[PDB]
Amino acid sequence: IKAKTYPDFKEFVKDFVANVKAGKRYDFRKYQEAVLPLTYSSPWPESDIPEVTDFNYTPDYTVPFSEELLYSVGAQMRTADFFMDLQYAIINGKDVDTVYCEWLARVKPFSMLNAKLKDS
Amino acid sequence: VTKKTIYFDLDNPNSDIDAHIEDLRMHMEDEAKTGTVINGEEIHIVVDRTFF
Amino acid sequence: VTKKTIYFDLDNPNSDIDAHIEDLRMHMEDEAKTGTVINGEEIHIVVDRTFF
Repeated sequence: IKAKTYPDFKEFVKDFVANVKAGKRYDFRKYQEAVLPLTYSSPWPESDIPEVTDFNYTPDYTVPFSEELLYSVGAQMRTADFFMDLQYAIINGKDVDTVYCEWLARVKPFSMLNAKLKDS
Repeated sequence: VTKKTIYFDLDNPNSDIDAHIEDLRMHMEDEAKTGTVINGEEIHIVVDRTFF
Repeated sequence: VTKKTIYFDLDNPNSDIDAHIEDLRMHMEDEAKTGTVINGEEIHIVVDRTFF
């Protein structure tokens, strides 16, 4: 994912899930501040997000909260953790319909991001 | 003595610059071998336009 | 002499404006050829509506 290729977050996450569906996996929880631009209306990503080949992520909680929600409405988690938990859902067979980012205000360490999930 | 060259790797977004600066200070401290206390932060770093 | 034109490329989000402003500064600092020290910060930039 090359830097500043997508003019907003909505079009960024549209091809982030598509890349994950294609077998591409990402991990940036250690250098999170270097890849997320501030404000969701800024071009995404701030810097190029490299691919990884050793993606082995097993979270300590049930990532699919309901059958149609990644987190309970109002749950706050680290922004880098949102992408990992989202990637966990696509791997296990859940499809992403809409990523909830309309009224969100923060991208850095903690953000209230959510996704509406679907089968297949 | 072998010349010390520090590759900052500023192109990628996950290069720990703190580690490279610490390498510079540690090399200026250990390799002096003057028998006195060395302040590795007392250096001149002259760079060109591209590196800056 | 040859006229200098600086393309800011404001449409491209990846273009770094700091480099272009630095080029504008260094052109006035280098091409002055006045023989004295030159401060390039005083450049009186006048800009059209769309550029602004």
